[PDB]
Amino acid sequence: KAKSIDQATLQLLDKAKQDGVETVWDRKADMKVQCGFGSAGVCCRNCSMGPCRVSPVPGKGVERGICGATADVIVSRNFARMVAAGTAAHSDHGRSIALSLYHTSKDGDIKVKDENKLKEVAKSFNVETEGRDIYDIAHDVAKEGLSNYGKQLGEVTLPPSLPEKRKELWRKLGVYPRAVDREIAAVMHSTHIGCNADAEAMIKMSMRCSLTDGWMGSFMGTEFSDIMFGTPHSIDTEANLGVLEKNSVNVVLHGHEPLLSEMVVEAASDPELVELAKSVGADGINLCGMCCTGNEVSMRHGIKIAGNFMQQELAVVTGAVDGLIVDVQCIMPALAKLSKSYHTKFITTSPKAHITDSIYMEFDEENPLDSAKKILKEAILNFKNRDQSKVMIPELKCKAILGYSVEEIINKLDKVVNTQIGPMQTVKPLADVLVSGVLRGAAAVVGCNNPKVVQDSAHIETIKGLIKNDVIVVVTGCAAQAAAKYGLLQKEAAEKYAGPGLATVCKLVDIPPVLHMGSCVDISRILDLVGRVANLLGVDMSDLPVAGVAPEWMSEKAVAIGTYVVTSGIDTWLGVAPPVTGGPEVVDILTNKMEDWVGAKFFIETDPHKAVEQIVNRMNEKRKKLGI
Amino acid sequence: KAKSIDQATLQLLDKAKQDGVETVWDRKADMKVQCGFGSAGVCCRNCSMGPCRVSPVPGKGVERGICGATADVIVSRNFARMVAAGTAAHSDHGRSIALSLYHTSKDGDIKVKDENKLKEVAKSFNVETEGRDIYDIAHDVAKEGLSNYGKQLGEVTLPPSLPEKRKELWRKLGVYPRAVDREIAAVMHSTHIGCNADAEAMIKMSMRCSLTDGWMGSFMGTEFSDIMFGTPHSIDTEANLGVLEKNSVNVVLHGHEPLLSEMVVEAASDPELVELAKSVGADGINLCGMCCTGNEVSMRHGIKIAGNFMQQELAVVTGAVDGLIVDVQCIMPALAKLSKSYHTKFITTSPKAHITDSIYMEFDEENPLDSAKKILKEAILNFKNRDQSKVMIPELKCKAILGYSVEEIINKLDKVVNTQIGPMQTVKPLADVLVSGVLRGAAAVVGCNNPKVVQDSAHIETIKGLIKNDVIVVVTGCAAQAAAKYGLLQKEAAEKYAGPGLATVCKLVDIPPVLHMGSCVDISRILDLVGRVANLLGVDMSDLPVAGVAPEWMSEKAVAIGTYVVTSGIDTWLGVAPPVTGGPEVVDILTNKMEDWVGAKFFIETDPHKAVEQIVNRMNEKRKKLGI
Ligand code: SF4
Ligand code: SF4
Ligand code: SF4
Repeated sequence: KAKSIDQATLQLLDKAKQDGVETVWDRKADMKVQCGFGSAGVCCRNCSMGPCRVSPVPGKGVERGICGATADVIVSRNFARMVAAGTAAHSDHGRSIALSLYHTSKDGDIKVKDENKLKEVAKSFNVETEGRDIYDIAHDVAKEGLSNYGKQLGEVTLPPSLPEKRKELWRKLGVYPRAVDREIAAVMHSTHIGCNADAEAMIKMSMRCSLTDGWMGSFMGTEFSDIMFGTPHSIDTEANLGVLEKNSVNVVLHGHEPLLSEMVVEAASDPELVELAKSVGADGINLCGMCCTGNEVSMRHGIKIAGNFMQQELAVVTGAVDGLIVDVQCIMPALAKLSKSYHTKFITTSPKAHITDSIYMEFDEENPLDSAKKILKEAILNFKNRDQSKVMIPELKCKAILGYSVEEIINKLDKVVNTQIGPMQTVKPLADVLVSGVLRGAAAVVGCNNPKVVQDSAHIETIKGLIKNDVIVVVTGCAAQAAAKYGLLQKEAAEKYAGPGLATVCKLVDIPPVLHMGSCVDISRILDLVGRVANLLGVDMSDLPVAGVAPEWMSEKAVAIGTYVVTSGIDTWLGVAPPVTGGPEVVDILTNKMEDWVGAKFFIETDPHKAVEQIVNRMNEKRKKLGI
Repeated sequence: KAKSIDQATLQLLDKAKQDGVETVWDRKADMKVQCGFGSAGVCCRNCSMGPCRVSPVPGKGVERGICGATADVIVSRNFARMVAAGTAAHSDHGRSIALSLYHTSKDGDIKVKDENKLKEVAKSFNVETEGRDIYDIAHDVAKEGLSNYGKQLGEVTLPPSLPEKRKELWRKLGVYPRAVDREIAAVMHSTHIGCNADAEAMIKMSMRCSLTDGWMGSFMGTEFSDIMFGTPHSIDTEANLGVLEKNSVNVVLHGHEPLLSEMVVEAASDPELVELAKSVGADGINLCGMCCTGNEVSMRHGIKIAGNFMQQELAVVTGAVDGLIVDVQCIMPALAKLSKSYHTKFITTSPKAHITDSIYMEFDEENPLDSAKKILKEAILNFKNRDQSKVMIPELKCKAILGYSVEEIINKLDKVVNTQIGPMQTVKPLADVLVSGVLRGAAAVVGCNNPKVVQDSAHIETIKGLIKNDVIVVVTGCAAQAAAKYGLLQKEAAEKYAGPGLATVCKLVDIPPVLHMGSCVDISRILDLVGRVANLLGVDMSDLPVAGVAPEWMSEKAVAIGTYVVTSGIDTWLGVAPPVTGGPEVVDILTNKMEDWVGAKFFIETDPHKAVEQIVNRMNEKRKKLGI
């Protein structure tokens, strides 16, 4: 089968074959037929009595592990641990952001750039703002956010966009969230040998844990990032590997933590570093981003996006990356080995993400700007080691428009508001187009790449099908970057791919049919948007014609995201089967019984066209339930 | 191979074969040859690009996972997740204890029974005590303990017995602990795909996480349990399955959390329940404990111990267990199936541990005594369903002495203190016998059973070898219960098994050669003891001739325990190989490089006699280093 639908990706794969280096596709081929027990989730290693593998087919073979655990128990515990790991990644990101907020000052490297957003957040956290210094408010807000992570007494703080009905449903179900780290610890405790051996209770614990990601960790990370670095607005950028410059220093920012990439962007305008780039024979400094850190700097500053997850290696294969600076998460360790075949300096910066044989330059949060400057200086000085005979940058780049935060979307919707009617600054125009049926619904396309799927194929096919069916699409993460590379993040795309209702809406509001809402933590924005719509219509989020899709997901973070999206009341389609087919009870809970609990459920569909059809049918069913 | 060295265990295995019921041994046999990849730790399932298996033999076969992770990376992440799971189990136990402390009242079900212990703990937590109400002090202490779990700013609180040198070494190494749930979340975050791919850093993160178990979670759980339920003192009890009564109601308490078992013990003396037991035709109520909850109620009240981990099923096989009340952890789910073959009521009580097809009676912490009375009444009423023709109780039980908390040990040591010299109430006599060489050292024997080892064989052989070599032995958990069943927890055992120096010490102090220090969380007591000795000698804990042994461990909790014991500076022998042989770098870190970091290291030895020899040699070389 084809490795990708992206032509630049294919050219660089040919180059990597010529250079004798191996990619993620080569390692996937080397893995051959993957273990059936692990693929079905019926393998357990939770204690040293094991490893235990039970039959994925009930009634045949070994039925129980040594402790007596059934296939359903093993599957449910494995699924819960995936959710806990994803929640941990997102919560650690949000915790770093909250600590950065706590360390803001007027004359420091980290300031408050959006005071209005900070005051609204302070209102949401019961922090007084009138007649107060802005940094005192910021510190109080950071304290409340940090308490959300580890409070042992009392209730956590949740955003006002979350409907009261959803909160009450969670409380009745027993999944109402506690402090984030406490829920992660609870999930890890209940999967220990000889604890929870009941699939339904295990799934409910995992949902409870995922809620602390969706509504607390990711939400606080996003809102505090907006406070410190600015709320995203409509902004132009370029996407795909063609953004690399042969005649300039190329600095590629990979990872998820935004403070480092923000400081690197600021350092790139330093006169001394620009002069140094000129002195090593380069035209200038060309910052490019990848994955979620690329999404953040692109949403807030228009930094060009070099590529998504499965392109990271190919970025090095060009031979033009002088410095690859990585913080945490979704950083293929093979990059270190790959960097030996080129001049590239592979720089790790976080104590959480040491990588063997990489150059470690710890990013100092006490002096973020100076630390970013020294890291960037190492990248710039590496330009002298460039071998221009090994350089091949495909001439394939695509224009994209992004920056669609909830605030930006509301500002855009204000155009189609009659002044004599109003109100202004609400999601009411979006609610109106959804209720009238001009738009059939809204769908979030999120997730990673996965060698099991032709890279970016499922993302593009799902998005095109949805917008052709007058479903407005919001995108995050690597799916958003696939849309950017393909050319869907363009106003012209409305008349090229969208159906009649969505084309009319795009023309009236002057937006692309596909709205890039940011990184994987920025999925919280999607929740926020949906919540607002629900609160405007006086219904729960499970009554709306909305859906989420993860066509090509790979990470534990994706599992946690899908779990909290379903738990919030939004049906989720998974384009890659999770390792649960071995447990019939777990499959039945996730795809059938979940609808009785939270009004939504998982859909597993590896065919994107069938997924689009199912999404449209489900949205029409919910519309008929709602009367619209 | 023999299944056990215990004769009562063998008789009940014959009965289980005659009854056509499966045991843990039968399921272990059914599992046959366990997966080599999982056994070596070279299998990874951390993302849905996998499952990935790399060769346990370097230089052959597949070398890297799909993301590029090496065998060392996969092994180190798997080990770190085991540590995180064990830390989560212990920390959740301690968190429940702290919450119970927070709800103590003068006229409530949960009171303060050891005010002196509470005042000393309050001193350790910087809580004022002079001229204050005892329950105000208790609530402040509980608040400080709870803050240890989830504080995001500042430093955690550690017991005064921990040497300053050990803390400084931890700070220099980068493993100084943070809040417990924060460290669990950090480990889970760094094992996520594309985060940490460096074995040394991964092992250091796991050590940092395990410290929050050893010195914060388990320590606080133990000390708060002492405050609420009484400090253990020397007390007599009986051990092994013979403690069951044919003519009495048999109520078996299995699990770890002590509040439920304490309330059940209190409810058993209720006049209405005793009258009900008489009216259902029984002579009375016979409470028996298993595993750690049995250890707690036995340490504090002399409740008879029915058996350790791999005996739990056999307790039901007798046909005499009218009620089996379980809370969390090390509860084989197969019990639910097994109790169908008998009249036994298998009662789950904790929302953390639901077991399918068991009778769920949620233990209400708000009204603990009434809830315990209701559960106990269900067990008593089940006596009418006893089938006395199916009853077979082995006439095999053994006298044991336990209750050796640090306070009790100090009280015993006061006997050999010359009044004209002093001081009293210190560990000084123990330090003196260790320094003089009358005792060669002290060894902690802890851990579970494991079907991979003849049950209780390794525990007994290791303990007998150590005490024969004049090494005083402290025991916890299932190892302590194996010693109890065998008969080592007896004063007579001193003249039957101990060497000359240990026999003299036992005669002078009037103690058994093997000291039962309580449950698995009570391993913190061992730490406390060692710390005191170190603080009395002005040395670090790694300079002492001390060791820990886990001859037959199975649980993730055991992994976390061994990790924090080694990190504290105490060499640890493992009688069951952990899944790390696939990663040569991880093996080298755990067994060789750890000594450079923390002055102690792991020893993997499956032969108990060889383990005793190695322990004696290591203790002698540490003595020669210390000059004693
Ligand atoms: S999933 Fe289990 S059975 Fe399959 S290779 Fe991995 S450890 Fe072995
Ligand atoms: S927890 Fe149970 S099923 Fe899992 S490895 Fe241990 S004995 Fe086997
Ligand atoms: S994290 Fe890497 S090694 Fe582990 S399953 Fe995913 S791709 Fe394979």
